[PDB]
Amino acid sequence: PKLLNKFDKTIKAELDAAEKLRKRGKIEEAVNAFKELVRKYPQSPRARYGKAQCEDDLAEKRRSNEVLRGAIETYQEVASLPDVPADLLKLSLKRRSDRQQFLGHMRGSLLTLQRLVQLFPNDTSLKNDLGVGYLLIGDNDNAKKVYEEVLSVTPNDGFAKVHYGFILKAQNKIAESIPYLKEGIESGDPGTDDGRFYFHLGDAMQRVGNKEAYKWYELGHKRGHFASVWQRSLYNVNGLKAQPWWTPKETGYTELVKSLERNWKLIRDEGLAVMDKAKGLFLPEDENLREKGDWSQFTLWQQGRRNENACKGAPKTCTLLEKFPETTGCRRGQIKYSIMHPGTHVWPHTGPTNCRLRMHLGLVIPKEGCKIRCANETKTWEEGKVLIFDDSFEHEVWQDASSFRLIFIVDVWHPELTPQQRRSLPAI
Amino acid sequence: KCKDGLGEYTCTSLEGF
Ligand SMILES: O=C(O)CCC(=O)C(=O)O
Ligand SMILES: [Fe+3]
Repeated sequence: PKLLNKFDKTIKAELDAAEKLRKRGKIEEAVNAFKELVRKYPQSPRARYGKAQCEDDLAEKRRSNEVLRGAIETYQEVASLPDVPADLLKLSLKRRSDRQQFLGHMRGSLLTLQRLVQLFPNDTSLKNDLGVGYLLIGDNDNAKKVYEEVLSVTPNDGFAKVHYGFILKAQNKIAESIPYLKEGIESGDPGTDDGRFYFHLGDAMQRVGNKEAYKWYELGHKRGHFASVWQRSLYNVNGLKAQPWWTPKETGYTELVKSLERNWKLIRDEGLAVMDKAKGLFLPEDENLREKGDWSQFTLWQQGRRNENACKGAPKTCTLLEKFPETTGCRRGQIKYSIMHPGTHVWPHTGPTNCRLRMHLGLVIPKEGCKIRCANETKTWEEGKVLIFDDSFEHEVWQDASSFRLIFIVDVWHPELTPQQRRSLPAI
Repeated sequence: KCKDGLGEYTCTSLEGF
């Protein structure tokens, strides 16, 4: 890294002294030393960058968003000075973008990243990072255009290949996504050894019929991304008991299970009334998990938050459930009705986290044609009975009956989670 | 959001410290 311009070379002694304090952990001392350097040398880019790095370190020490916001501004000040070395320019704005993302100012990060690309149009890596910016805000279209530019200039870029294949796969171009994902992971370029790309490569292969999907699940297990070939959630807490099927007694949630089974007809009747008189409240499944068929969901709780308008449609069910914070407070799960019609097949898939168990309460179950596989075991629902499985394991669903199948889904915290984790885990 | 599956690039939100 070349960081000192002509003027900063003449004051390297004062700059190096200030930086030594930062490397020694005297954070409060180094900020005041760099502050005094900025006052004395208001045009020095190294001194201004030192002040931002110190404000950055201090923000970590105190876990302060306000301090980090000030560092984010000082990083930009560096770019407004005259005669800033290009290496210092990249570093100051790249770090600003990163910290803007860490704060959730995704729109601000994107503006910073766009400036970097305008300043250095030949840096492939900055374009790759701009593509990530677009993906973080969900703009897959602009992300796709970015990575196409990269693959035109550097067509062997592994980072660009996996992210291109991820976008294709997300746009349901399943067959087309596979070579981009396989060639990125195999390139070994930095950023390609990520569970997300193993997850979707094997899922894309499973959908098209290629039997080599297992090998990629195994490789992801060998490289520490998946807890097993079968349990492929990516937002995990280590050590939690891992088994596909659970009994009520094993979960310890026996009061909740008994309440569900004793009052099941009430839950059924409020769901049927919504189907009949408020059908619009059932929304189609929107995660591209279906091969074919009709599957819709009517959600009462999501991420630990009650849906007020939805509970107006099932008020007795919502009253009943409010007694059980183990599900209403589960910020990594949902409470919802789920209806599936004949001719529906749900692709093998896993949920995103191992921090929940998923209960199914049967409400209207045709006597033939409905079944659910989890790991190597297939089971069926019973009206008025609870089934419990860990949906972080691979599972698959078929609906080949002659009428609709309605169940009630109740997610609970994994029982071995401590209360501390239950309140601190980021919602999903 | 990632409800039944894992389809998003990231499933969580960033809110600082
Ligand atoms: O059978 C249903 O209603 C949904 C199946 C499923 O994939 C789940 O409950 O996670
Ligand atoms: Fe599922």
